[PDB]
Amino acid sequence: TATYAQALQSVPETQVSQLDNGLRVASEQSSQPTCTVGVWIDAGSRYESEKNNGAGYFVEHLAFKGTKNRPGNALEKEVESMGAHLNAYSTREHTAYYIKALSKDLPKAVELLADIVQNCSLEDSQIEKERDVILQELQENDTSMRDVVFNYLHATAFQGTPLAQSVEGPSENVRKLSRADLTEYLSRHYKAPRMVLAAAGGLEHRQLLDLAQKHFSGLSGTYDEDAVPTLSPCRFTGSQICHREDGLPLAHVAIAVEGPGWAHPDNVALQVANAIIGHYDCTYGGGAHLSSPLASIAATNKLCQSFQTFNICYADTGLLGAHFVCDHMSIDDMMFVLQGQWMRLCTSATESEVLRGKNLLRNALVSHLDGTTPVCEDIGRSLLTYGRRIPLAEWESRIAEVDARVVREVCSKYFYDQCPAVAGFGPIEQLPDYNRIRSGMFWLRF
Amino acid sequence: QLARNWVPTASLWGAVGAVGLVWATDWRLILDW
Amino acid sequence: PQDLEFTRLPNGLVIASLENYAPASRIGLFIKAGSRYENSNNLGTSHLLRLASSLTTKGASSFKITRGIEAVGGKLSVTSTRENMAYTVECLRDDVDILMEFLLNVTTAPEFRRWEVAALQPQLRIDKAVALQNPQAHVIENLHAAAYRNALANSLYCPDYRIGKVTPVELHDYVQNHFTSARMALIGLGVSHPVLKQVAEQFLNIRGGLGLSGAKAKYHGGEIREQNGDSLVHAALVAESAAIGSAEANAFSVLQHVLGAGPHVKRGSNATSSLYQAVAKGVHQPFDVSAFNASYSDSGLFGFYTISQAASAGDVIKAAYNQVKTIAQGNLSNPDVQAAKNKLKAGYLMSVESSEGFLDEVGSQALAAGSYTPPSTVLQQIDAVADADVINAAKKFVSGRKSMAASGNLGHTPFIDEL
Amino acid sequence: AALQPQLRIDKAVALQNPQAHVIENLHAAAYRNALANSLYCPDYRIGKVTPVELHDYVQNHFTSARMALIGLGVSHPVLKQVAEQFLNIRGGLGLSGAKAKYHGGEIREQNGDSLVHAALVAESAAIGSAEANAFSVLQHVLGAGPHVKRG
Amino acid sequence: GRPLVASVSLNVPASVRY
Amino acid sequence: MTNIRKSHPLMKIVNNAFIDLPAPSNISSWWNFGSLLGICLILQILTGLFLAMHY
Amino acid sequence: SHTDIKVPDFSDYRRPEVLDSTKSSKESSEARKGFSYLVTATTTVGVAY
Repeated sequence: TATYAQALQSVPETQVSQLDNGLRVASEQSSQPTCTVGVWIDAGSRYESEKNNGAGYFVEHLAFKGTKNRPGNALEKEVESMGAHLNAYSTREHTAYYIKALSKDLPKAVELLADIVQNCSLEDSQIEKERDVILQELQENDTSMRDVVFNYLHATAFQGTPLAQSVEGPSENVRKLSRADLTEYLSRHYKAPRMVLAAAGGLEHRQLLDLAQKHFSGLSGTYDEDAVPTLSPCRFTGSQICHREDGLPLAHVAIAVEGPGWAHPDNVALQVANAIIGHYDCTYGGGAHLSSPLASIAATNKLCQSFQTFNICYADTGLLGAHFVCDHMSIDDMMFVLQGQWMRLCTSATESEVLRGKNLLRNALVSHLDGTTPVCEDIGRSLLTYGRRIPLAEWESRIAEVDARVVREVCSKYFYDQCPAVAGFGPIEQLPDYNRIRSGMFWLRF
Repeated sequence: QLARNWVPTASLWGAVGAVGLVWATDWRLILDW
Repeated sequence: PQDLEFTRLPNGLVIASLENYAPASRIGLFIKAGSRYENSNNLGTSHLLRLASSLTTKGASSFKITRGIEAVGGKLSVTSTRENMAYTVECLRDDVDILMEFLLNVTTAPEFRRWEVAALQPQLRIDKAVALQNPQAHVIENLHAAAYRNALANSLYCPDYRIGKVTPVELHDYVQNHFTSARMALIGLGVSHPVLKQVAEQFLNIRGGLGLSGAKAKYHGGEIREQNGDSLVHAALVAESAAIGSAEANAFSVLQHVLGAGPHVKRGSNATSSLYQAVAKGVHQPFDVSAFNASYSDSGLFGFYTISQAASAGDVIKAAYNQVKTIAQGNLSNPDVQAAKNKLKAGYLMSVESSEGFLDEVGSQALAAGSYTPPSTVLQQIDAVADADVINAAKKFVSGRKSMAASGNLGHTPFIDEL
Repeated sequence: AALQPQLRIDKAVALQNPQAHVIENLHAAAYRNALANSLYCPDYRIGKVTPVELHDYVQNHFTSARMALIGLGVSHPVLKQVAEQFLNIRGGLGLSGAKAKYHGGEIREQNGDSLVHAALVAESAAIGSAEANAFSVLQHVLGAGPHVKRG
Repeated sequence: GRPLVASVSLNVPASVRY
Repeated sequence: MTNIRKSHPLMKIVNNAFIDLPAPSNISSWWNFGSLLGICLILQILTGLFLAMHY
Repeated sequence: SHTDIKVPDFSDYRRPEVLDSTKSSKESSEARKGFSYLVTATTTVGVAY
């Protein structure tokens, strides 16, 4: 049946296989007519040099412009021949190439896919075309303020690290960019073991690996070096950044402090504190009777339009903080509230509200787990993160670990009397000076 | 609701007052050095 | 685990159930009442009603309710369209009973407290606004008016003089008017039938009354052009399509994938769509065209929604429209259709494979049929489409009264008389 | 800049009269281009207008061919004097490309009045014609302005 | 094209889609 | 203004004649006197009092 | 465009402990801050006397 305890038990398990040249293989059988076929690569901007900045990004567009065996636009005209959707995306710490398809024609898919991973048509016809679009887009990118401030946010904390830099990279490089340097980074980090493969669907494991087998047993896809594994712990900057522009109607805010990396015990312990403190938006039907003190007040006096809290844990790093939007005269009061919640947690919190947080995260956890692609998608990062580990039922056990002291003792570390980072975007001016925020981190006991 | 925390904190502030209070007047006592 | 179990009642309300193994345990509740069922003085009610969700039941104070769902960790949802409003809720495998019980009290036990009703007056706009970020949003709503007279022409949103207009009572009737145990349909997912089967008949047997179907929407075309400040004019051309649940509805559903391009590849301008290609060839730099097909119970509409720049729109329309002619003239590619069939079948299954989406797909059949059809049968029926069908299907869109909606800077904007 | 606020308050008071709002819509329904042009500012057009845009339309549509001056109580020669003096400028003139292209249709706005207002029009003829007179006669057939109070 | 579309109100999130 | 402890007696809202009273950035130690003046005076009152006590 | 911005160097006014780009700033951070406060507190003892 479906019973929460038993519900953990029966799931198609994590599968793993390993080829010779460093490629990883893995899978799970969902008993489904379709399969998400995907690839995840850990080559980051944090690898990328100061010219390489944004190049892989530029590269990202290029694959589908045609390839070696398949010149321009011969690539998709086979893809849509099947009617299988196709998509690709990248990130500072990862890049994911993937396919969503019926399990039938997969024998082409990966073979189609494997071609793309390395064999590529590098043709300055597409280059200039794509060189333009990005430049076109580079300027357009000022239209969504959300992404904008985060760029400021990193650069203010991580200044002096490749992690602190634009994903698309600065503009002039894109013009200056030449496809040989790509071929470098093409050659550099697209080797295995850097490469990782997974999939989920009616596929099981074997019948994946056999038809994994030889390209990309393989086409090398190698293992040599690129030194090893070139990375560094990044510096964390108590600081502030402000772009003051008063014309605009509203002013975003972001505030955060650094935290533990991907792999780390406490990462889960802090999953709940956010869920507990929750979030608010203009548009809810929750009104003023919600349990979240923020969603209660921020709806009550509409001290903000909306806000949400984020977590981002890098390899070695993690990011805890919120993002809110409030009236140009309403900024202060959002804050003096927001320091209330974090601070009061670190001392006076209570096991009751723990539970309501506890349940939610269980739900959200179980929730996201439906669907081919997301299932498929966990593996790739997880592999690049914790390896094969999909400790599904364990996560539950992990949930049972968290305690009142725990959360307090955890937050005591990462909040009480620290140096926060401050990002801002106009019409900021109301926003108090740092020296307030700083004194405002540690209570005086009030 | 049985507030658990703040019990030790108050334990300081009380000792914060009393000592300094004794410190204000400073009368008959035991240890010198 | 166990496959689709759907059960007629004496009330005729289908209680459909499956058994899952998953700890996610959800339930959903469908109702026939859409915007078409609002009257001239009843306007926006459902749209307002759709914000009646969180309010004070007759079974409990809304406070207790709201603090109830969170501390449990469950989640509530509400959804409507021009036709079928749907009340969705979900929580952990274990606790559904507490939550499930409240699903009733809302739909079972209404209370409209004149004070509690007032605070929701401010709310509509801020909701109503954010939907109109998307220009296409505003464009669509206008369209149903142009092509109809009465029913589907009804907005999903509140015309603004209608704002202060709505009393608790007006709601209160439409509550019980359009509610009945004949129309109500309940769907379980992760929960066993008998538990589902139990309480279903218990509370949910009420009347009777009113499904009132007097809305045939009477397709009546025309065109509407709003003068606006956008640089990218938006427009669409529609000759009425057929009713839902028909090979024609499939034929157009096939006919779309002919021209109709959703991107199957990121950023890729879809070449297999001749429409964009046959356009983009003779045409100049940015623009977009996609084909619009939608059907409701009694009927639906087929069209294509264009986005272009100031001068281009007509030729953007015309060529594409002229390109439509090409198809209507006896142009055919069986493999393309075949590929399109492959697209559709996949696109269908890729659509359906999603449970929550399929959760709708369950009751979307129910209020329509009340039975279940394996997608296989669909996939079979997908095959059943003849080409001359899709041939003459497009011919219809050419062969019949057509309608336009246009908004933006209109200086160069042609009418349908230019067409 | 100070005249930007002003338009609406003006523009509003004209729409007290429902018939007012009704008429303006009508020219659109019956035409396409010219007469369809409002006598009032569509509201996104508000912040739109620069001094220059004005400044051209000033001199674009001004000419001593189009300009016409009428005296009433004053002798011609005084009138006759200064007229030629200042008012001789260009030229440029008169932009007649608007034929208004009668193109019918119908428009229905959904509103909150108890008294619905509507009109039916088949195009009449040009000004300055016996037909224009014929309708000007044809109106007084049916057309009733009250010649007697309340009657 | 579209389904056509939908609307959403509910509680914890909020949105509109097509 | 939600739960601000500076509202409750309104007197504390008169207090924000100080703590949020803004000031330009560059200010010379030339400006420190207005402060001192009042402070020089406070002491006066007190001492000028206790005098009288034996005076 | 907007992203053309960058952070110029403040290393000058800094002190060497976290000055490195590759270091966990937390290492000194404990000892780092306490210097600032040790001043602050000791200032007070005098005032009190």
